[PDB]
Amino acid sequence: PRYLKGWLEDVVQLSLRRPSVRASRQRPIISLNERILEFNKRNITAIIAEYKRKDPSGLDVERDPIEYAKFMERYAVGLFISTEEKYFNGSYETLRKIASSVSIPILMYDFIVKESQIDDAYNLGADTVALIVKILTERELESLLEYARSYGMEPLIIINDENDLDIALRIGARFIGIAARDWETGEINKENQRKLISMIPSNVVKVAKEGISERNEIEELRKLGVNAFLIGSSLMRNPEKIKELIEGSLE
Repeated sequence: PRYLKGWLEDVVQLSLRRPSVRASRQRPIISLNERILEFNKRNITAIIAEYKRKDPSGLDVERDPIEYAKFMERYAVGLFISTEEKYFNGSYETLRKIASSVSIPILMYDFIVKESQIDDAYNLGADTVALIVKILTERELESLLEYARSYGMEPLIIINDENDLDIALRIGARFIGIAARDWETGEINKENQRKLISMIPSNVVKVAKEGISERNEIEELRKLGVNAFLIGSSLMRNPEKIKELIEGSLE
């Protein structure tokens, strides 16, 4: 991994030691990026809903994850399931049970630093994974991306600054997440997020992460080329907020 400090250094070391699984996959691989493009063509707003028990920038929520996932099948273009143990309070078993219960695309969100974690994603039923430019060297990124593609997955490559965006394009990313949140401070900068979005080629499937809360914002970002929208904590607390984001409101 790259030179790191603080919590990211900690989580990378934890992830290096994550035990692999021998679960067996019992669903096909269905493309999240392709379903996003389908929604775009159908003029249906594409929201990727997150399941996460905890986020370092949020409070813990203890809800039934299966009940949540099945609700989101009605609305979401896919699910983003957080499996990191220490900071996201996650579990491989939660991913496995949700995957066993739904038919929409699932991204396993964790700090992927070794090939066995991609094996884990496949074996547990996730359709794809995220790779994080902040923590992986160019060489690791390219290797893990190639490895994931060998399973037939298309990873979401997550960036939050210009140099990391260049690296994402350099390594051959086709599916990019533009995060508004700073990894170190937790601060949100939407001006930066939009600047990055404006620099991405049209043929890349683009997902905005963080800072999305209103239909108006979503439509603004669609016009700027964003294809889909990751929305997590807001929905973890009030799932029905997704209705207005997709359908508009009477209110």
